[PDB]
Amino acid sequence: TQFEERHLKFLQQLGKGNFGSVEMCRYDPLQDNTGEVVAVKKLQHSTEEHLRDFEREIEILKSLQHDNIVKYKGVCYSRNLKLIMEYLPYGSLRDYLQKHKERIDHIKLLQYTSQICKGMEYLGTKRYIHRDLATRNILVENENRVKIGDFGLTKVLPQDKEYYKVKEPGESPIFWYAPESLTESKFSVASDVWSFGVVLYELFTYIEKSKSPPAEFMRMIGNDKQGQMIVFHLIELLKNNGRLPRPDGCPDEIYMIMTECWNNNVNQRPSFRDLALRVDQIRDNMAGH
Ligand SMILES: CCn1c(C(=O)N(C2CC2)C2CC2)cc2c3c(ncn3C)c(Nc3nc(C)c(C)s3)nc21
Repeated sequence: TQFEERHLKFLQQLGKGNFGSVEMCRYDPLQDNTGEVVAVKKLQHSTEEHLRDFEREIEILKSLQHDNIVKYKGVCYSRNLKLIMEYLPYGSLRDYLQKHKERIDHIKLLQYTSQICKGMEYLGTKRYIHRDLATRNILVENENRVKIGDFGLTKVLPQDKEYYKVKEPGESPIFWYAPESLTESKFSVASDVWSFGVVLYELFTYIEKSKSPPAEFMRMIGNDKQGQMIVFHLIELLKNNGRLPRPDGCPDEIYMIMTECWNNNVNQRPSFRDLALRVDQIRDNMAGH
């Protein structure tokens, strides 16, 4: 669980977040090129508030053990703190889907969807709120397995409440946000369910650039909208039951799941356990199982 900086050989940059970056490394203590390849998350810019947040994120990941959650491997202290995770060779589900569009069918999208629901239900049992469900944050271990791959915005619910209020400074993923997250900064299992519906939408659009949630919402709101004005126009649109359209080729039963996740009434959104049952039932119908 304690990795020595000196044995961590840099291979490539994998991606960036707003404050955290991820790189591919080989942990080679024997310096004989037999060490395993790991993914290393570091703070792009070190500050004390970012350091405290990152220590909480490390503790959250360490506490999670599930097939559909990226594995915690350890830490690296140089504090230039680094989070060591297992390396997943197919990258983000966002990039994977976009390269294999023509080879990934609806039943395979539902296999991925089911795994996301199971990983999310597991978070819910620990009273953790992901706050950043998007296909860019899901990683592909193989053609049959996806995992929730980052927990940078994850919050633990207070003992006495079912929501957590936060307003993080600097650019939020508003087109994946539930209305109450936009208006009141309220994050809960139900706002994760709202974001899950957006992930389901993303999947069935096969990550078509023109069909992205920012592109569809900006179209509906007007491309002439300022910056702070976009949020207010998005709030109004959602309030008046403006929703993302049914993606091309999407079955009605799948779009129905999306629209039910997108209920303005927090209490009326399905649970992750019910989402998984519905998705598995549809998968079975499609397979004749
Ligand atoms: C997509 C690049 N990305 C990131 C990453 O940027 N995130 C954000 C916070 C910053 C995180 C997913 C949300 C994390 C990560 C990762 C990989 N394997 C294990 N982990 C943890 C992997 N593998 C890849 N393999 C290949 C061949 C790629 C290209 S990407 N790509 C990764």
